[PDB]
Amino acid sequence: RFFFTSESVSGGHPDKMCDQISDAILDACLAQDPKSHVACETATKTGLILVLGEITTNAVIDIPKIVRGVVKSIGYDDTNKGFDYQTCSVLSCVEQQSQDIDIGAGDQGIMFGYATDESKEMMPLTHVLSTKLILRLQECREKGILPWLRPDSKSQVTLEYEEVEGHLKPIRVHTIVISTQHADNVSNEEIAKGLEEEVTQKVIPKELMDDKMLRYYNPSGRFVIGGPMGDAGLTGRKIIVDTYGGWGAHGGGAFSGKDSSKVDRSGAYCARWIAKSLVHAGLCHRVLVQLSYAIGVSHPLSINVNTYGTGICDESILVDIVNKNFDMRPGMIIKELGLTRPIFQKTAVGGHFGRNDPDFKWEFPKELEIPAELKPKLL
Amino acid sequence: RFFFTSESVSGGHPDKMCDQISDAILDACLAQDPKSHVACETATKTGLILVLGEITTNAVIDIPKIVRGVVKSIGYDDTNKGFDYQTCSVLSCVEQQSQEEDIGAGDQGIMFGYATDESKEMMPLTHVLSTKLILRLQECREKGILPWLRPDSKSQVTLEYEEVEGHLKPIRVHTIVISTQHADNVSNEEIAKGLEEEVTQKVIPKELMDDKMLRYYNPSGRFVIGGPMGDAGLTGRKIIVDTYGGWGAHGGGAFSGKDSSKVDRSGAYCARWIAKSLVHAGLCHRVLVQLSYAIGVSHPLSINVNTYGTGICDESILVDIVNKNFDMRPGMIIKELGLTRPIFQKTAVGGHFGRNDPDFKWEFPKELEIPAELKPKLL
Amino acid sequence: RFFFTSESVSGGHPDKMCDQISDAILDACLAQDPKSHVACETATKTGLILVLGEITTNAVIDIPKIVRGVVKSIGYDDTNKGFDYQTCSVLSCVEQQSQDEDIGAGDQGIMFGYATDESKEMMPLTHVLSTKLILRLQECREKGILPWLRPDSKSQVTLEYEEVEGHLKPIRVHTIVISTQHADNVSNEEIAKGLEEEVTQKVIPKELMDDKMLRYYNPSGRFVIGGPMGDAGLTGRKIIVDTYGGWGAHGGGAFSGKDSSKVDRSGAYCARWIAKSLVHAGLCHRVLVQLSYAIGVSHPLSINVNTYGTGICDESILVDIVNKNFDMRPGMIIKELGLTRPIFQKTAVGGHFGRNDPDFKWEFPKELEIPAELKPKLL
Amino acid sequence: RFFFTSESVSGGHPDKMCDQISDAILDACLAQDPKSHVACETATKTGLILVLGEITTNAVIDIPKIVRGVVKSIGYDDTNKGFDYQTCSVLSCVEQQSQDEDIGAGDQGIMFGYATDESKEMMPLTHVLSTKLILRLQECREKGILPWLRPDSKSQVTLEYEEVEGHLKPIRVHTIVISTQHADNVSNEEIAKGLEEEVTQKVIPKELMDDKMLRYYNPSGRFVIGGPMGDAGLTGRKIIVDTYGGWGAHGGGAFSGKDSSKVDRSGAYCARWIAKSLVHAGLCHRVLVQLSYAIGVSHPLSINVNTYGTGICDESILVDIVNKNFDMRPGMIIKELGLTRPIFQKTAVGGHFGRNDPDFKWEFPKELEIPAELKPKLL
Repeated sequence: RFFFTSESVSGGHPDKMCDQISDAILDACLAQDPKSHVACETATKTGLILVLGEITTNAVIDIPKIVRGVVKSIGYDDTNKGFDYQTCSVLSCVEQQSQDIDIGAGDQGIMFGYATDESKEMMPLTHVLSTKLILRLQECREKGILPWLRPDSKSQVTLEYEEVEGHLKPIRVHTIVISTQHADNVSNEEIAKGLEEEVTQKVIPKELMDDKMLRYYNPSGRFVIGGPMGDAGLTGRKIIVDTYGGWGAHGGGAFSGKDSSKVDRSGAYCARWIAKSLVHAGLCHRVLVQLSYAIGVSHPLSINVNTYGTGICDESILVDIVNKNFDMRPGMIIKELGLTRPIFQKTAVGGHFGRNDPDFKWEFPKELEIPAELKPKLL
Repeated sequence: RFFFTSESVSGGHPDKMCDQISDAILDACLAQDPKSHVACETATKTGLILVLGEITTNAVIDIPKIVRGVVKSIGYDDTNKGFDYQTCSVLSCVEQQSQEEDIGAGDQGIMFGYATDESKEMMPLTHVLSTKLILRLQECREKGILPWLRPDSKSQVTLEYEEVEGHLKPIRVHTIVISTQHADNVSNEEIAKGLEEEVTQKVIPKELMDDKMLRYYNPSGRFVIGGPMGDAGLTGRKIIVDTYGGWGAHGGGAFSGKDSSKVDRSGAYCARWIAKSLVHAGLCHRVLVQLSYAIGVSHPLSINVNTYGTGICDESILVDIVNKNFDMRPGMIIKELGLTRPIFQKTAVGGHFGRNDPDFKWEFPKELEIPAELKPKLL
Repeated sequence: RFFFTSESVSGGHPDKMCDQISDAILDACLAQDPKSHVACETATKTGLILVLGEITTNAVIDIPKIVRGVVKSIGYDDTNKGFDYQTCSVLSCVEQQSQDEDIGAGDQGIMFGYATDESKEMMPLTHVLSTKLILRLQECREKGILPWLRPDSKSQVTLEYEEVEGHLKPIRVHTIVISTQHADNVSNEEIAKGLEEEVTQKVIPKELMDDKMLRYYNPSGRFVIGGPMGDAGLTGRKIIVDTYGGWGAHGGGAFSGKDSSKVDRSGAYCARWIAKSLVHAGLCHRVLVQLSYAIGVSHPLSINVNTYGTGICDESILVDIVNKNFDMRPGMIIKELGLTRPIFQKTAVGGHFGRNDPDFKWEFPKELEIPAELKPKLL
Repeated sequence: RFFFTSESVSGGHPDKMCDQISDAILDACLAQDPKSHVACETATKTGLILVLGEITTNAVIDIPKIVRGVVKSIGYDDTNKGFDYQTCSVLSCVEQQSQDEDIGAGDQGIMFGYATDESKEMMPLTHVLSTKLILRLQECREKGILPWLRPDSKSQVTLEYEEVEGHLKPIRVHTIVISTQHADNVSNEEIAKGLEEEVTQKVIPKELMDDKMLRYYNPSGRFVIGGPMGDAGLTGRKIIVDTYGGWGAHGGGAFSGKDSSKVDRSGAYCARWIAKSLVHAGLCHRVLVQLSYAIGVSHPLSINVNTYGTGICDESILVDIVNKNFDMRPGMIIKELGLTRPIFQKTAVGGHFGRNDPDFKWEFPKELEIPAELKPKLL
């Protein structure tokens, strides 16, 4: 029995605003040219958005217009809100190419896949809640359920656990944090009310909820003026909220703004896929698959499956099962997971994993050919 | 028995070049004004360095000159090398200002501490080697031991392991990767020779070395023109090479460019400290400590110590020990670890942890009060 | 008898906004270090101000804060107005240094001095009115005499003339133009009313005024959302409104953002001085002096005084008188005209010439030694 | 009898490099879409080019690639030269838009036309030589006639005059200046030798040449490098070299980067046309025509023809003859002068006037319906 903490941030967060914008460009490209190559990043500050990077593509794209559209969508239409899509400046330092006239990996790296049967989404509950908490603030903001709300927001769900010999059963949410931006025309008392009633309660399960849970509502006091004004923001800086909330591991690879040819993304996705499959097939309760690649080398340089002593068969075997049933060549990962599609913008917020959108072909498990010795496997 | 892989990159790597530059500014500030507040980031691309962020300080600083000095130091003096400190452009978008130990943590977040007695440095061997491999390429480049060498370089050490009931004993280096930039006046064959003879051999222990060890020397073929030219680079994008090579966990917090008031750094450091202490004291073989904080709240919001079943004491008994002996208030963490001191530039390369520089006050363990009930623990 | 046209623009005009900002930096520098060297320029667009250039100085300056202060002063405090000093972005790409009489002209060039006794200010009436017209719109805006007014504005005064054997006597204002920005709460009819009554009438002399005089009040229709938003603006792009409204000549030298060591400014100023003196001493009715310099050469490379046949003395004599009484060495020009002073910001709007501010040491004539053969000349 | 000075600069000059780049974009646009609207500017500093402005067009353009191509063409291969087209950074802040005779002038303004029969090109000899001097340095650089030469260069031709009855007859070149950039592998003595032998002598007529003529060859001493590195450069800053070398007048309107719908260009061109015609028809020896426009008003709001007493009738007639034979509506000017064509890049250097390129439809005069009473005029 122990406690754990995870966090998440809203799409109004400058760091995440970048992630979004970057993947907006990518989508824009794949839309016209699926074979596009996009390795681009966004940086934003006081009154500015600077898009910088490289893109090989045939697609005729209007970058500044895409950018602005994303900022608008996020809700930044007023300078008093801290950002204005209509009046802000957009510097493009992207070097575009025409390219006009299987697949060794494009870069070397390390990538991680994680999965836990503690939740339906095969994700750490601690992370799920944290992010759901945030998606709800969006709903509230957009739908008018809480009109005083503003885009730049942040959350944190630390919760209690227990481990039944490797199986994680969560008990209760020990403490809770949420720091949102807001209009000046709202009472501190009025905020707490709305936050508890219309977000916390409506997202946190009653089973885990208590009279006994701690509450931290804008403990920094007030938060009217925010957004990218004052703070600086960059692509791929929220790498952990993008993934597993620090539960598994990370390879260091920022996902957003990178096309699927980048092993950093593909490998990370395929890794999730494997893991999600491995726990589905009842081979284990908890897994952490690690993949690794060499620049210019098509096949994976190394492979590791770390089940937390939970997995019934054993790791020498698992590592094999994976290899037999999965083609981990970047080129094929793209094909199998349909990563040439324009689905990546929506990936940029509320986490890349745990979401069962149809286009997220890595969240639907595979069916794995198993040696007959382990035909008795699990629930 | 199993395999694992970790990676590292050189200070010539654009992503890391930023990390360095950012921390160069920080140092520059703390030099004159220790009470300085710096939340600043760097971005670079083809011919350009863009410094953006915010910093409250009394220090009179020459940012462009600092920047250039860092680029020069790294070795980028020629456009043919891919970057020129003398000729490149420097855009400053930093907003400069003029401007107790119970201070509330100036942000919310999650932070991780890791330690393993598998090595003298209390670090994952896989990571140690990977980074040592890189530091040696520097030595060679700078000292002229391999003059054809160039700054932009990358490494990857995947190695074989065994676990003796929680204790990690490494067996052999299964495979090795190293992709360096170089002058066009080199023979592909000549590179492999020098790489094996003057780096690999002189860093990798003979005990772990063998004839069946795999070697990947610039498998991307050639690599003459590189650096920030072609690639884009940002601060805090190499968060994993900066820490534990994906062995433990991460909170998502980019270290570089942030002053020590930022919990993302302090908490991460203090966490390492705890861990390093916890296995000094023979309480365990392997630990991962997780800290967590709330914005505006001085005390840590939550705490967790995950020893990998290697801990003699049993789990909750020591979460206590930590609390008793450590003051995890950000304000104190600065004082105790002497984080007001301009030591942060050198932190920006070759990893923040595992290095026993005197100024790294978090690498020298603490001495902890222990209930006498625990007289039997570890060597 | 003939007609002529000249124009002017307000300090809200982006092109002029730059000129101002640039000279704001200069002033800021000379304030601390009179021996400062400043060759810097400003560019502005939609949400952005980019300062680029070079400055050798000991002065410790806060450029972004200076910039913002200038924009504020001009009245751009709202995004709806087209610009916001509070929310806009400021990119500094200027390279600052620490500084390590008969002295070399710092650059080669060609410069012009002009003067006409047609007016008290020794300036073309056509230009005087045009600019006065604009200064009045400022007065009205600032003083609240016309609160609906907005900063970005423009004017144009085309005037009828007659020449009495070289002497220009103006007859009447043939046509008039004025295009101002404004709040959207104002009626088209209400604008024309206020413009005629509170500016035109209060600036244009009744002697020159008529019932037949043409009037062009925002003929582009509406003009609510203007400023640097939409329109690109640069330093030294309004070189003619800065000087003589196209009456004399120009050397091409942008004045603003350049310190007084730059012959482009000094020579131009000294030239005005000479001219103003030459017509004061009753040597002529109308003069256009041209100066010319060589890079690294202290003395003027060439000299020319073109009186429009209005000069009693004959030209060969004049250019002598000039030489005898004036020290046209850049080094001296600075000393004599007190150009080490922070007076240059206010020079950046409403024209560099014709204004009898005490600090404008080039508007107060000299007393010249004249051959006794021609004590009979003009009033 | 008197002296006069004019100047010019090479296409390597940063200020002029911008002018070129800007008009390169324009051409690029008109190429696909003649009805394009382009109001864009370039700014350059160290290893950086910033393109900013607005363009309404259907044309699909690759701005960074065009830019780079222009810089290359100009000769900046080596960061060693002060600029490198291959390695420099390109920031695009241009706001691009799809597109939704007798139209109103787009903007208000003042414009000038000048012509002098002192030379074949109907231009001031002082300016012609100055610029020819520079074109020759190009020839030499490009053709290898002087391989040590480098692109950033500057010239200045001050020459002696006489006017006989309003007719300017030039006598001799009093002094000469030329400051060129160069390779470090060449001597100061060797430089002087070349410029005198292979430029000065091969451009300056021997009739105007002599032994007493002054020579200023890199008086700033050395000039190994240069370019945009260490100088700042902007579009439309060399407005005088672009036109008449300060002989006539200027309206303040920067030509380059503006499409022909901009009266600043059209009016200036049409003005030259008129003047060139007026002196061709033997109506006078020397003319300066001034045009003037109102925003949104199609017809010219004012008109003036200043012949320097060198015209053969009153000046009210001339003003008539102009009106009768020319349609000065911006809309028509475009049609008659074929200003929808991509000819504007080459205009950006060596002056907009005096060059008898076929595409320069404003340099070939018109035939004017003059009265029968004035059938006796001029040679």
